[PDB]
Amino acid sequence: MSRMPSSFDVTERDLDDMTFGERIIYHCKKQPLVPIGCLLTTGAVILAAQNVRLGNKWKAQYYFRWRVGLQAATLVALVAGSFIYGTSGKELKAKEEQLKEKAKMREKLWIQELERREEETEARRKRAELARMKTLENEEEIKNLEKELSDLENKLGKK
Amino acid sequence: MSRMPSSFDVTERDLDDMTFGERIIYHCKKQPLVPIGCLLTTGAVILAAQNVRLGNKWKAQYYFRWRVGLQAATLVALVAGSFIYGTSGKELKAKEEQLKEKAKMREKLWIQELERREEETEARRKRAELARMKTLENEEEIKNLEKELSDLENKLGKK
Repeated sequence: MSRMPSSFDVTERDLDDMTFGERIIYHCKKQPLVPIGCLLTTGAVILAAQNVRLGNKWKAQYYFRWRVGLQAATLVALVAGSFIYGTSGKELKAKEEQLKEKAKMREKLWIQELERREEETEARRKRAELARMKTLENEEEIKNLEKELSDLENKLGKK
Repeated sequence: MSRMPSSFDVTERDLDDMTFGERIIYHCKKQPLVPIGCLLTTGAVILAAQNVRLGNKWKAQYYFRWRVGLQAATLVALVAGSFIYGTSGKELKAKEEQLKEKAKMREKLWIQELERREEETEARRKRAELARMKTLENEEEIKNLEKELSDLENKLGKK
Protein backbone atom coordinates (compact mmCIF):
# COMPACT_ATOMS: atom_id res chain seq x y z
CA MET A 1 0.00 0.00 0.00
CA SER A 2 1.59 3.24 -1.24
CA ARG A 3 -0.85 5.31 -3.32
CA MET A 4 -4.53 4.54 -3.96
CA PRO A 5 -7.95 6.32 -4.31
CA SER A 6 -7.85 8.58 -1.23
CA SER A 7 -9.03 11.95 -2.65
CA PHE A 8 -12.49 11.84 -1.06
CA ASP A 9 -13.61 15.42 -0.36
CA VAL A 10 -17.35 14.59 -0.66
CA THR A 11 -17.53 16.99 -3.62
CA GLU A 12 -20.60 16.76 -5.87
CA ARG A 13 -18.98 18.36 -8.93
CA ASP A 14 -18.75 15.22 -11.11
CA LEU A 15 -21.83 16.10 -13.18
CA ASP A 16 -20.79 19.77 -13.05
CA ASP A 17 -17.60 18.99 -15.00
CA MET A 18 -19.51 16.72 -17.41
CA THR A 19 -22.06 19.44 -18.20
CA PHE A 20 -19.20 21.92 -18.73
CA GLY A 21 -17.97 19.77 -21.63
CA GLU A 22 -21.22 20.61 -23.46
CA ARG A 23 -20.98 24.40 -23.02
CA ILE A 24 -17.47 24.45 -24.55
CA ILE A 25 -18.95 22.85 -27.71
CA TYR A 26 -20.36 26.30 -28.57
CA HIS A 27 -16.81 27.54 -29.27
CA CYS A 28 -16.15 24.51 -31.50
CA LYS A 29 -19.09 25.59 -33.69
CA LYS A 30 -17.28 28.86 -34.49
CA GLN A 31 -14.26 27.05 -35.96
CA PRO A 32 -15.07 23.35 -36.64
CA LEU A 33 -12.21 21.04 -37.67
CA VAL A 34 -12.24 17.79 -39.66
CA PRO A 35 -9.15 15.80 -38.49
CA ILE A 36 -8.78 17.46 -35.07
CA GLY A 37 -12.49 18.19 -34.64
CA CYS A 38 -13.44 14.52 -35.03
CA LEU A 39 -10.74 13.42 -32.56
CA LEU A 40 -11.86 16.14 -30.12
CA THR A 41 -15.56 15.19 -30.24
CA THR A 42 -15.02 11.41 -30.36
CA GLY A 43 -12.15 11.49 -27.85
CA ALA A 44 -14.14 13.75 -25.48
CA VAL A 45 -16.72 11.13 -24.44
CA ILE A 46 -14.21 8.30 -25.07
CA LEU A 47 -12.67 8.92 -21.61
CA ALA A 48 -16.10 9.41 -19.96
CA ALA A 49 -17.36 6.03 -21.21
CA GLN A 50 -14.21 4.39 -19.78
CA ASN A 51 -14.85 5.77 -16.28
CA VAL A 52 -18.50 4.64 -16.50
CA ARG A 53 -17.43 1.15 -17.68
CA LEU A 54 -15.03 0.77 -14.72
CA GLY A 55 -17.43 2.14 -12.11
CA ASN A 56 -20.26 -0.06 -13.47
CA LYS A 57 -18.31 -3.33 -13.80
CA TRP A 58 -17.30 -2.95 -10.14
CA LYS A 59 -20.53 -3.08 -8.16
CA ALA A 60 -21.53 -4.57 -4.83
CA GLN A 61 -25.14 -5.51 -5.71
CA TYR A 62 -27.30 -3.48 -8.12
CA TYR A 63 -26.85 -0.23 -10.06
CA PHE A 64 -30.01 1.91 -10.16
CA ARG A 65 -28.04 4.70 -11.89
CA TRP A 66 -28.06 2.48 -15.02
CA ARG A 67 -31.71 3.53 -15.52
CA VAL A 68 -30.87 7.24 -15.86
CA GLY A 69 -27.57 6.33 -17.55
CA LEU A 70 -29.49 5.34 -20.69
CA GLN A 71 -32.03 8.21 -20.50
CA ALA A 72 -29.19 10.77 -20.70
CA ALA A 73 -27.20 8.59 -23.14
CA THR A 74 -30.03 8.91 -25.69
CA LEU A 75 -30.33 12.65 -24.96
CA VAL A 76 -26.85 13.24 -26.44
CA ALA A 77 -27.98 11.55 -29.69
CA LEU A 78 -31.18 13.66 -29.92
CA VAL A 79 -29.42 16.94 -29.07
CA ALA A 80 -26.70 16.14 -31.65
CA GLY A 81 -29.27 16.00 -34.47
CA SER A 82 -31.35 18.89 -33.06
CA PHE A 83 -28.28 21.17 -33.14
CA ILE A 84 -28.18 21.27 -36.96
CA TYR A 85 -31.98 21.67 -37.07
CA GLY A 86 -32.09 24.97 -35.17
CA THR A 87 -35.36 24.66 -33.25
CA SER A 88 -34.61 27.03 -30.35
CA GLY A 89 -31.42 28.28 -28.68
CA LYS A 90 -33.24 29.31 -25.48
CA GLU A 91 -34.30 25.66 -25.00
CA LEU A 92 -30.71 24.93 -23.87
CA LYS A 93 -31.19 27.07 -20.74
CA ALA A 94 -34.63 25.54 -20.07
CA LYS A 95 -33.29 21.99 -20.46
CA GLU A 96 -30.37 22.83 -18.15
CA GLU A 97 -32.82 23.76 -15.38
CA GLN A 98 -34.46 20.31 -15.60
CA LEU A 99 -31.07 18.69 -14.89
CA LYS A 100 -30.46 21.14 -12.02
CA GLU A 101 -33.72 20.04 -10.35
CA LYS A 102 -32.65 16.38 -10.68
CA ALA A 103 -29.36 17.09 -8.86
CA LYS A 104 -31.15 18.62 -5.85
CA MET A 105 -33.83 15.90 -5.84
CA ARG A 106 -31.28 13.05 -5.96
CA GLU A 107 -29.17 14.69 -3.23
CA LYS A 108 -30.55 13.60 0.15
CA LEU A 109 -29.36 15.66 3.13
CA TRP A 110 -31.91 14.09 5.52
CA ILE A 111 -31.88 10.30 5.07
CA GLN A 112 -29.06 8.09 3.76
CA GLU A 113 -28.86 4.32 3.23
CA LEU A 114 -25.71 2.60 4.54
CA GLU A 115 -25.90 -1.16 5.17
CA ARG A 116 -22.92 -2.64 3.30
CA ARG A 117 -20.14 -2.54 5.92
CA GLU A 118 -17.74 -4.96 4.20
CA GLU A 119 -17.70 -2.75 1.09
CA GLU A 120 -16.51 0.19 3.22
CA THR A 121 -13.76 -1.99 4.73
CA GLU A 122 -12.49 -2.61 1.18
CA ALA A 123 -12.43 1.00 -0.11
CA ARG A 124 -10.87 2.25 3.16
CA ARG A 125 -7.56 0.55 2.28
CA LYS A 126 -7.16 2.66 -0.88
CA ARG A 127 -8.28 5.81 0.98
CA ALA A 128 -5.60 5.08 3.60
CA GLU A 129 -2.69 5.46 1.14
CA LEU A 130 -2.91 8.80 -0.76
CA ALA A 131 -4.27 10.40 -3.95
CA ARG A 132 -3.42 13.21 -6.39
CA MET A 133 -6.95 14.14 -7.60
CA LYS A 134 -7.29 12.24 -10.89
CA THR A 135 -10.56 13.91 -11.96
CA LEU A 136 -9.25 17.42 -11.23
CA GLU A 137 -6.03 16.61 -13.10
CA ASN A 138 -8.00 15.65 -16.22
CA GLU A 139 -9.92 18.96 -16.00
CA GLU A 140 -6.60 20.82 -16.36
CA GLU A 141 -5.48 18.44 -19.15
CA ILE A 142 -8.40 19.53 -21.38
CA LYS A 143 -7.82 23.21 -20.50
CA ASN A 144 -4.30 22.95 -21.96
CA LEU A 145 -5.68 21.63 -25.27
CA GLU A 146 -8.02 24.65 -25.48
CA LYS A 147 -4.97 26.96 -25.29
CA GLU A 148 -3.88 25.61 -28.69
CA LEU A 149 -6.91 27.34 -30.27
CA SER A 150 -5.77 30.76 -29.03
CA ASP A 151 -2.09 29.97 -29.68
CA LEU A 152 -3.00 29.05 -33.28
CA GLU A 153 -3.20 32.78 -34.07
CA ASN A 154 0.54 33.12 -33.41
CA LYS A 155 1.29 29.65 -34.87
CA LEU A 156 0.09 30.69 -38.33
CA GLY A 157 1.68 34.13 -38.02
CA LYS A 158 -1.26 36.28 -39.09
CA LYS A 159 -2.50 38.01 -35.92
CA MET B 1 -22.66 32.46 21.43
CA SER B 2 -21.64 28.86 22.19
CA ARG B 3 -25.24 27.62 21.94
CA MET B 4 -25.88 29.22 18.53
CA PRO B 5 -25.29 26.85 15.55
CA SER B 6 -24.49 29.19 12.65
CA SER B 7 -22.85 26.49 10.47
CA PHE B 8 -19.18 26.82 9.48
CA ASP B 9 -18.64 24.25 6.71
CA VAL B 10 -15.02 24.30 5.52
CA THR B 11 -15.59 23.82 1.78
CA GLU B 12 -12.64 23.52 -0.62
CA ARG B 13 -14.59 25.31 -3.38
CA ASP B 14 -15.54 28.23 -1.08
CA LEU B 15 -13.43 30.74 -3.04
CA ASP B 16 -14.19 28.88 -6.30
CA ASP B 17 -17.85 29.93 -6.00
CA MET B 18 -16.78 33.60 -6.04
CA THR B 19 -14.38 32.92 -8.95
CA PHE B 20 -17.42 31.90 -11.04
CA GLY B 21 -18.45 35.58 -11.09
CA GLU B 22 -15.62 36.20 -13.57
CA ARG B 23 -16.86 33.50 -15.98
CA ILE B 24 -20.31 35.13 -16.29
CA ILE B 25 -18.62 38.40 -17.37
CA TYR B 26 -18.16 36.90 -20.86
CA HIS B 27 -21.96 36.90 -21.29
CA CYS B 28 -22.17 40.64 -20.53
CA LYS B 29 -19.12 41.22 -22.77
CA LYS B 30 -21.46 40.78 -25.76
CA GLN B 31 -22.75 44.35 -26.19
CA PRO B 32 -22.56 45.56 -22.54
CA LEU B 33 -25.05 48.26 -21.53
CA VAL B 34 -24.31 51.16 -19.17
CA PRO B 35 -27.59 51.22 -17.12
CA ILE B 36 -27.99 47.43 -16.85
CA GLY B 37 -24.22 46.89 -16.64
CA CYS B 38 -23.96 49.02 -13.48
CA LEU B 39 -26.62 47.08 -11.54
CA LEU B 40 -25.40 43.79 -13.05
CA THR B 41 -21.72 44.20 -12.08
CA THR B 42 -22.14 46.19 -8.84
CA GLY B 43 -25.22 44.18 -7.85
CA ALA B 44 -23.28 40.92 -8.29
CA VAL B 45 -19.97 41.93 -6.65
CA ILE B 46 -21.81 43.48 -3.67
CA LEU B 47 -23.04 40.00 -2.66
CA ALA B 48 -19.50 38.65 -2.21
CA ALA B 49 -18.18 41.99 -0.91
CA GLN B 50 -20.83 41.97 1.85
CA ASN B 51 -19.44 38.68 3.21
CA VAL B 52 -15.95 40.22 3.50
CA ARG B 53 -17.32 43.44 5.03
CA LEU B 54 -19.12 41.40 7.71
CA GLY B 55 -15.85 39.80 8.82
CA ASN B 56 -14.06 43.17 8.71
CA LYS B 57 -16.64 44.68 11.09
CA TRP B 58 -16.16 41.95 13.71
CA LYS B 59 -12.80 40.14 13.64
CA ALA B 60 -10.12 41.08 16.21
CA GLN B 61 -8.21 37.90 15.26
CA TYR B 62 -5.48 37.17 12.68
CA TYR B 63 -4.15 39.70 10.16
CA PHE B 64 -3.10 37.39 7.30
CA ARG B 65 -6.52 36.89 5.66
CA TRP B 66 -6.83 40.69 5.41
CA ARG B 67 -3.49 40.94 3.57
CA VAL B 68 -4.56 38.54 0.80
CA GLY B 69 -8.03 40.13 0.75
CA LEU B 70 -6.58 43.51 -0.24
CA GLN B 71 -4.59 41.84 -3.04
CA ALA B 72 -7.82 40.35 -4.42
CA ALA B 73 -9.59 43.73 -4.32
CA THR B 74 -6.78 45.31 -6.36
CA LEU B 75 -6.67 42.31 -8.74
CA VAL B 76 -10.37 42.56 -9.67
CA ALA B 77 -9.86 46.30 -10.28
CA LEU B 78 -6.72 45.73 -12.39
CA VAL B 79 -8.54 43.34 -14.76
CA ALA B 80 -11.10 46.11 -15.44
CA GLY B 81 -8.40 48.30 -17.00
CA SER B 82 -7.19 45.36 -19.10
CA PHE B 83 -10.72 44.69 -20.40
CA ILE B 84 -11.13 48.18 -21.90
CA TYR B 85 -7.46 48.17 -22.99
CA GLY B 86 -7.67 45.05 -25.17
CA THR B 87 -3.90 44.68 -25.58
CA SER B 88 -3.05 41.17 -24.34
CA GLY B 89 -5.68 38.47 -24.86
CA LYS B 90 -3.70 35.51 -23.50
CA GLU B 91 -2.73 37.66 -20.48
CA LEU B 92 -6.30 37.51 -19.14
CA LYS B 93 -6.26 33.69 -19.35
CA ALA B 94 -2.88 33.49 -17.58
CA LYS B 95 -4.14 35.89 -14.87
CA GLU B 96 -6.97 33.52 -13.90
CA GLU B 97 -4.69 30.49 -14.35
CA GLN B 98 -2.27 31.84 -11.72
CA LEU B 99 -5.21 32.14 -9.30
CA LYS B 100 -6.08 28.45 -9.79
CA GLU B 101 -2.44 27.38 -9.29
CA LYS B 102 -2.25 29.49 -6.11
CA ALA B 103 -5.16 27.56 -4.57
CA LYS B 104 -3.49 24.19 -5.26
CA MET B 105 -0.11 25.47 -4.01
CA ARG B 106 -1.69 26.71 -0.76
CA GLU B 107 -3.28 23.29 -0.15
CA LYS B 108 -0.68 21.27 1.77
CA LEU B 109 -0.65 18.15 3.96
CA TRP B 110 1.60 19.69 6.64
CA ILE B 111 -0.50 22.83 7.17
CA GLN B 112 -4.02 21.98 8.38
CA GLU B 113 -6.90 23.50 10.36
CA LEU B 114 -5.94 23.43 14.05
CA GLU B 115 -8.98 22.08 15.91
CA ARG B 116 -9.26 23.28 19.52
CA ARG B 117 -11.40 21.94 22.39
CA GLU B 118 -13.85 24.84 21.96
CA GLU B 119 -13.95 24.30 18.18
CA GLU B 120 -14.76 20.59 18.63
CA THR B 121 -17.67 21.27 21.01
CA GLU B 122 -18.93 24.07 18.75
CA ALA B 123 -18.85 21.79 15.68
CA ARG B 124 -21.10 19.28 17.48
CA ARG B 125 -23.86 21.87 18.02
CA LYS B 126 -23.29 23.37 14.56
CA ARG B 127 -23.94 20.01 12.86
CA ALA B 128 -26.64 19.01 15.38
CA GLU B 129 -28.82 21.97 14.33
CA LEU B 130 -28.14 22.33 10.58
CA ALA B 131 -25.61 23.38 7.93
CA ARG B 132 -26.94 26.03 5.53
CA MET B 133 -25.11 27.10 2.36
CA LYS B 134 -26.26 30.62 1.41
CA THR B 135 -23.17 31.23 -0.76
CA LEU B 136 -24.02 28.23 -2.97
CA GLU B 137 -27.77 28.98 -2.99
CA ASN B 138 -27.19 32.63 -3.93
CA GLU B 139 -24.88 31.52 -6.77
CA GLU B 140 -27.94 29.93 -8.44
CA GLU B 141 -29.46 33.43 -8.83
CA ILE B 142 -26.78 34.26 -11.43
CA LYS B 143 -28.22 31.53 -13.70
CA ASN B 144 -31.58 33.33 -13.95
CA LEU B 145 -29.85 36.69 -14.53
CA GLU B 146 -27.77 35.16 -17.34
CA LYS B 147 -30.91 33.75 -18.98
CA GLU B 148 -32.26 37.31 -19.31
CA LEU B 149 -29.15 38.36 -21.26
CA SER B 150 -29.80 35.52 -23.74
CA ASP B 151 -33.28 36.96 -24.44
CA LEU B 152 -31.67 40.27 -25.49
CA GLU B 153 -30.01 38.49 -28.44
CA ASN B 154 -33.40 37.26 -29.71
CA LYS B 155 -34.83 40.78 -29.35
CA LEU B 156 -32.07 42.18 -31.61
CA GLY B 157 -33.01 39.73 -34.37
CA LYS B 158 -30.77 36.65 -34.21
CA LYS B 159 -33.03 33.78 -33.10
